[PDB]
Amino acid sequence: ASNQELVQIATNFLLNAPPCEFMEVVSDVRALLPSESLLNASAGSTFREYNTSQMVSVQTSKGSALITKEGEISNNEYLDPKNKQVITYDHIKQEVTGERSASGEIEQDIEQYRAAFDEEATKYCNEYYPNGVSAVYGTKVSEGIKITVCISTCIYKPNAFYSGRWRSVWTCTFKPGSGNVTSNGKVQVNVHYFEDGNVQLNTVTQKQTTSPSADAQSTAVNAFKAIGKAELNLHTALDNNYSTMGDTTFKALRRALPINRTKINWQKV
Amino acid sequence: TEKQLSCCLDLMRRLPPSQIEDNLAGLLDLVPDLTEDLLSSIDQPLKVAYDAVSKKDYLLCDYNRDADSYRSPWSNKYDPPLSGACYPSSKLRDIEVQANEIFEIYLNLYFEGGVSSVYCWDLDDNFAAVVLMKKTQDPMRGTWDSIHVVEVKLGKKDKAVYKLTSTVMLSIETDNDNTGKVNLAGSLTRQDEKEYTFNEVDTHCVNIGKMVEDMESKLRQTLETIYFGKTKEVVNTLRNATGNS
Repeated sequence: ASNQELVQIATNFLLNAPPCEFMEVVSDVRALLPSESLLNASAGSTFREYNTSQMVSVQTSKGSALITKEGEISNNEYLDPKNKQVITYDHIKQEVTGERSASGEIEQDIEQYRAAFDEEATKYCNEYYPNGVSAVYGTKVSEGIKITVCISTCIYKPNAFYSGRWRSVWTCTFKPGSGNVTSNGKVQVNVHYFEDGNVQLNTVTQKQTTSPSADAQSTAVNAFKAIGKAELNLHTALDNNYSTMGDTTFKALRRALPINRTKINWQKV
Repeated sequence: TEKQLSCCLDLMRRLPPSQIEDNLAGLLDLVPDLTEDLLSSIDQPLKVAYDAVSKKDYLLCDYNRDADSYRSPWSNKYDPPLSGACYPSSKLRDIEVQANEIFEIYLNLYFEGGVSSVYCWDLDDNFAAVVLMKKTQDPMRGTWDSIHVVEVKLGKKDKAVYKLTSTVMLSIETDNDNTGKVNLAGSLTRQDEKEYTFNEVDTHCVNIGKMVEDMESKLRQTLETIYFGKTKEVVNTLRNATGNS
């Protein structure tokens, strides 16, 4: 009931908005706040958390890019290795406010690995995600090189009352030239249907694959062969699961008809 | 404030169904001048209570509530006990008992378990009532909650109009090493009005049962299409398994 309590309530609404409907939720919230100044100190951090965790996409002069925590250089600056640039972004207005060439943010000593992986992520993304936008980052770590692959794709048809998003973040670590590449993937799928109701699908899957670490080109190709197989299996498992749920738990809730297939005789009973 | 009520309803249609309990409370804190409307137009999974007098379980909702207490459909008593509470009129209570009796049968036939509860409240010479069903099936688990608010307006002689606003809340959740953690949650609402001749043969309970049965059977099919067909369809347009090849 305190101003800060009312502030925490509204923060939770915002952070939990479904994909592609953030602004519809931001409007509802602002209209429920006794004073528009209540969140004039929490917003930035709040919107930033949503934008980056949803891995929203943006349009730059050189093409589409992703806003993620892995590409975050500053609170409002995001690296786009593919186009060697730094994107300045306004989290509250949800729009790009700057575009410049990178000047050292990209680690050149391992860039050949990042670049070899980037070619594969692009083709993979174009092949399995129609509206997908990708992002491949690179950095040196104790065990060698860490290549982070982000894929994010959404859909929004308010007229058809539904939205959805698919997020994939694969982190590939390896010693350059030998050994194996260990890829840890985290996939999240969200679907929202709201015609005469509100139904939501929410998934979170974590997988780990392994492949050979040799010449950059190969390391990338074989990492994506593994990653693509893992996701195909997960996708398959997800399709099967629909049947299982609807053919097991669902029918085990309310019968379509009583055990004797007859609509109750209300005059009797 | 129609504007605020408008935003609350829209907001609740977008927020995660699984957090409905915490979220509704949040709204009450934000706009207390809407506590009545909110508690009335926003539904959520119901909690189960035990009637020690009747030795039976019953459902808790805003319809059998007075202050912080809840009225049992079997004993017609509140828990915790309190003075000055609200009970159905003598005649409406007789209908409430009959209603609870047949819907417990309906429960047996369509759910083969779970719990039922019907509460009626006077509306001058007219009346309204809520029919409740709750079932939880048991890694893969699911929960079903039905709430049917029926409004009866007596019409001069042996004929009444029955207004029904139904909502079914459904959730299923599984977590395994093949799909990872999967959660489906939500609800769907549908209305239907209908006139019927009520006699001692075609009692209100009978007319309510026919409407509840038809409505719940229709929501069932819609639930099935959406939960296991529409969501699947959306996922598969986000990701093309065979790929552009």
